[PDB]
Amino acid sequence: EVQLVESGGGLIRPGGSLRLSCKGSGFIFENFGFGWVRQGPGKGLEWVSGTNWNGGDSRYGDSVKGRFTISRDNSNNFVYLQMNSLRPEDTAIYYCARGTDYTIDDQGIRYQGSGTFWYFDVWGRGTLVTVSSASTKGPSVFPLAPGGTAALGCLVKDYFPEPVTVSWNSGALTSGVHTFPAVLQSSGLYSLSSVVTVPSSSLGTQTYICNVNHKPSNTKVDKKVEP
Amino acid sequence: EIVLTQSPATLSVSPGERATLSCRASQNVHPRYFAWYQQKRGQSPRLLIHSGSTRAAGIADRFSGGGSGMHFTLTITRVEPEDFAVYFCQQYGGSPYTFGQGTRVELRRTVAAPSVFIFPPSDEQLKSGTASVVCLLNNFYPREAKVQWKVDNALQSGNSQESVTEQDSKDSTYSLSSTLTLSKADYEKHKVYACEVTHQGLSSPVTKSFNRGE
Repeated sequence: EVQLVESGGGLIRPGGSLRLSCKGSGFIFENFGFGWVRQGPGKGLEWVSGTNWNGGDSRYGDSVKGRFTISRDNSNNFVYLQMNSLRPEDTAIYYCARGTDYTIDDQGIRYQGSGTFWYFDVWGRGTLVTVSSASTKGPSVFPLAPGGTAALGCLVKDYFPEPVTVSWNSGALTSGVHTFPAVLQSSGLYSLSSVVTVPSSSLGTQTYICNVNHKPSNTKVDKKVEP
Repeated sequence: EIVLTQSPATLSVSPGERATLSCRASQNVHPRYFAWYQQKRGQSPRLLIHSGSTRAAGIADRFSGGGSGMHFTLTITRVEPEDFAVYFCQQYGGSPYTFGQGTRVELRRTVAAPSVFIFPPSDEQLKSGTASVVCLLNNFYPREAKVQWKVDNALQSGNSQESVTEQDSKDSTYSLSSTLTLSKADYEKHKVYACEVTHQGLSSPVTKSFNRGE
């Protein structure tokens, strides 16, 4: 029953803005503090912003201070995060997270029902925020032509944005397939490759096709990988 | 700002064994102001311990937390198969609140040498000004592995990119790719293209190579 649904991700231009939203339900929203935690490319967690039950106390992270604003609407169970002057380094998965339902003051007195943003017991599925200045580009699909077995694959090079999906033989081939995580290149474009190991004797008979699809650029490629 | 450094970066453990994670703080942190999280692949973080030693909701009693000052720990008494994930420490004794870099608890299997393959650039790609050579390291353990490119014996640097799969769910192995990207003109001026792999399961560095054109 207890849910936190984010909304408001996507592609942002350097210098642009974005407002995140989080709808809480299944609990007394009024009693809890809230926060946002981001997760960068191949990285860990970074505490971004947090506000307490009545939105009166609100702190931010060093790298985001002065650019971001957090706020809430208890009568409608929403918590927002305004993001101004975004930079490429801000590219991360943003999680809406529920803080405590209590707090302690400087005197060591614990206040029940007045939550804050120390730690987070409930986390949303998170939303991806991509901050790049790149135009949409379709990838170039290249063949990776072939102990006791043989390896072949496809090179999916220079595309934007994420993601692409790769399959072998329209989905008929799964065993041995390793589709690698994309790597961001110095140009801001992504590249990846998908490989599969097969019996070295089947090369002359069985045909192998890789199915590459990149929706944002309207690009589908079916490449037949041969010796 | 308070910096949190976790160690080790990777704890390779077998099921049923004891696991003790460590977090080090740049400054003194109050013992009752610390938290730990678990992070499975593709999932959101989940609170394990809060306020230093208190287990969160629905957390198995095999998890425990302790520490003070600049040294905090998380202990799994006996790791179950559903305990393999990344773990984050987090301080909130001082603002701005900070996390650790994370510690991946991996399934420790037996050592397995990688299968190694090398792929020359397609002619199709060469007909477009660039040349990419790919070295494939299939199914190996542990994941620590050195890949070195060489072009006419001269070993390369600053022009390659590695990518590694998540640990396999069926045989607990890793696969790695390395991509050497050259300009066509550079690719034309050399014959020998080699990928030298160093790994623990190899008594000596394995080399797969090819002569351009042949």
